[PDB]
Amino acid sequence: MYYGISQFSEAYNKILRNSSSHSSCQLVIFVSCLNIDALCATKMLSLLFKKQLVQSQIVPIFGYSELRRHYSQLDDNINSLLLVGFGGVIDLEAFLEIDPQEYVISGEQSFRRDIYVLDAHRPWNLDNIFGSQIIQCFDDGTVDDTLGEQKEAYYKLLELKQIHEYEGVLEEYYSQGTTVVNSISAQIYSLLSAIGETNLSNLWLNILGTTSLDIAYAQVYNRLYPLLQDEVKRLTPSKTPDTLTLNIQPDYYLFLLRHSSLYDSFYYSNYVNAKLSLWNENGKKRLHKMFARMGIPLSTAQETWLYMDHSIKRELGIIFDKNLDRYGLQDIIRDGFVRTLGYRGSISASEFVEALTALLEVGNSNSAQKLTNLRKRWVSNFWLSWDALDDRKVELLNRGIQLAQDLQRAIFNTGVAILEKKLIKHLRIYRLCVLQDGPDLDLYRNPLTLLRLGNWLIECCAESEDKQLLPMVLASIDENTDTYLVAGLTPRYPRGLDTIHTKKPILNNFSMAFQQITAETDAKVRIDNFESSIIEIRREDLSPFLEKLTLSGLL
Amino acid sequence: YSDPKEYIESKYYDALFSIHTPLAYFVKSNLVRLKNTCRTKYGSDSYKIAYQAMLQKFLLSIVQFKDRHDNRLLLEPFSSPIADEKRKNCLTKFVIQDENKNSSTIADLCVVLKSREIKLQILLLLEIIGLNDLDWNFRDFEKKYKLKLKKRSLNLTKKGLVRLDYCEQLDLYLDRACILDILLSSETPNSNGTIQEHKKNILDKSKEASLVGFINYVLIPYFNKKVPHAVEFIIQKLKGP
Repeated sequence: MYYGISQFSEAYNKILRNSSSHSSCQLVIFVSCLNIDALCATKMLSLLFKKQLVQSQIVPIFGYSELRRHYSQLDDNINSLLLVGFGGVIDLEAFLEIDPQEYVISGEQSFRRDIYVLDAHRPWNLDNIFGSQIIQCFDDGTVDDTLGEQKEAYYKLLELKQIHEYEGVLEEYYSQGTTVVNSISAQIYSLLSAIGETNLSNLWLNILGTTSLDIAYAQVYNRLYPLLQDEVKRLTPSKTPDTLTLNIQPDYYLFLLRHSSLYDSFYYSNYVNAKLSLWNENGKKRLHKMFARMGIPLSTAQETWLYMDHSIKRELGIIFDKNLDRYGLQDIIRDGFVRTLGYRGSISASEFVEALTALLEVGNSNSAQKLTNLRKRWVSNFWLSWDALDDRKVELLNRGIQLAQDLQRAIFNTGVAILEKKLIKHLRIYRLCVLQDGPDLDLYRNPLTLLRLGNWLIECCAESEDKQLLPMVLASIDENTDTYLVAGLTPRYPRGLDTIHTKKPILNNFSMAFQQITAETDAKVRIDNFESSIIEIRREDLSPFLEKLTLSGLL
Repeated sequence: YSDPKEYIESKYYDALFSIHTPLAYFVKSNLVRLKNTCRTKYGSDSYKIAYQAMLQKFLLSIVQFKDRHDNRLLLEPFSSPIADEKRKNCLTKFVIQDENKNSSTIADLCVVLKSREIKLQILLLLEIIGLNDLDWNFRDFEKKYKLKLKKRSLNLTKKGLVRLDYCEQLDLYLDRACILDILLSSETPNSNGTIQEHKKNILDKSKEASLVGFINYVLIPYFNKKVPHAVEFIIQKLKGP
């Protein structure tokens, strides 16, 4: 079943009722380990259940591999389980091996455990929405507004001459690619507003989770932005070294401008590298032609943001408004949200998102159970990002700014070498990029960095029109273990990506194909991120793997 | 010379296993003599129906090609003594009469034969495309294929639920040929063993064994006037955007 937007407080009361039936902890929140919207949403929830004494418990969940294991170990005392950031697209009852009668132990149908799903991913799995009482999803209004034809085709659950092509209806429905259509933190903030629990810390966590959607679903962030600015505009209390004040200021779409330099904010932007192609040499000259036309000398633009003259910083606004659109970089001009704690330096929400992403990926900076070394590194990367959400832990936020700058620079140098060597070759249904060693930071033994290099290659490369709609497969050989690390990327929708008249790729469920091929490949290390991505195979297993991939959906 | 069926069987496996002989010989002389032969036995017309019917029997589906080259099974005995003899003789020349073999020799012999038969099957496909007047399909092949692309995406869904096409074959072979080239280059290894020297021609654009050489020495000379759209399509795919 599902709850409408109106029923959010009703479902919240159901959780607050069942979890406060005993001093013992009977509330568990399963957090999607590596996405900021889920990270901040559970922080809002825990703080809600902490500002109000409900014993909660946070469990980072990396993938459906970890979901099945962690659920099978839930002590029976837990009558309320929250899945934040995942689970909506799969049949949770079937996957969790749940018999609804084993849980039947007033009104409706009451179970010993309620499993709520707070997930902004789409499409909804129709069993979670229409064929389950114990699975209780927090809906966006997506079901009431869009799923009419699929609900009818689903409720043709006849079992018993004449024929029924509702199968074709559900086939087209489940052949859509996975997308994100909302912010979980924005939904949590709507619950806090309905129950009157909106402090400035909750709004900041709401802004953080929503801002983290701008990197891959920009038009979702653009849709939720007016209500964010409406809240910030509303709260107008006009001290403490802990006073939290939010303010709407220009927050330009450059890479950590206020924490590096005006030159490096451009040079390391994936947006301006897509519009200028800085990886070659003709492109960098045009960045210098841009600064020259701006009247900003290079030596001043390359000064650190602190040392740079304020005279330029106060003219940066108007300078951007007259020079940028000539180079097709108008999207740099952007208003954002800025948080200040007492009288320390201010931090941006987009800058905050950059630090949380670096902490989540490289926070701590026998291939059997060597995955455990990855598991323990990932959950501690989660708790570092969880601790960074404490306002008093400014040291963690500032190290993430440094990791993000070191991470992006390494990604830039590797991708520039890949683009200038023309390594990405082009097959019918996917693009292939085979890396050898890679002399920069870590051979991509750290698997999350390989995904970021792929997204970098997808973003900053030109590759015409007919072609960036294609997924990208990346293989990185580890000459020490003689193994490949293989990852599959579907192109997403960042801020600077033109969206008009363009069409979704006809084969938008490539991650489904990539998952099916890995499930029949001898993986020496099998990594399960929620959208099916990374495995480690022997060198001689890569050739059959890529060959099978070209046959996806044929027979 | 006995039966054109067993003649083209003799000449196909001769073209496959004789690594030194260029594939242009199979196009310029072998396939021409076969087309001249069906001409006599079936008349001046209604012999393409028999000429293609015989080439069709040597055309390998992309699924058949993989089962044929997996686990070095190509070096395992063939049923017909005609084909099996060419297999043994190439073994005598490349794996048995090359002294101080390495374990890489068998692997090198298979990747050479695999990349060679890809081009060989492309030749059969290009010939069938011409006989059936299908070259028009290769103009905006990317734009026409979007309909089958939707079929493939729907088919991926069909497995986790309920709880002939020569131009697509040519596209699949080109995809398989590119994967072979990309991994052979990325393997790295920064006359010779005579089977080795042939493996090095796979990436030498001077040689017919390479994709560039196969284009300039076999495809453009002998197929550009009969199947010009497909030749340009093959070029656009192998050269890359």
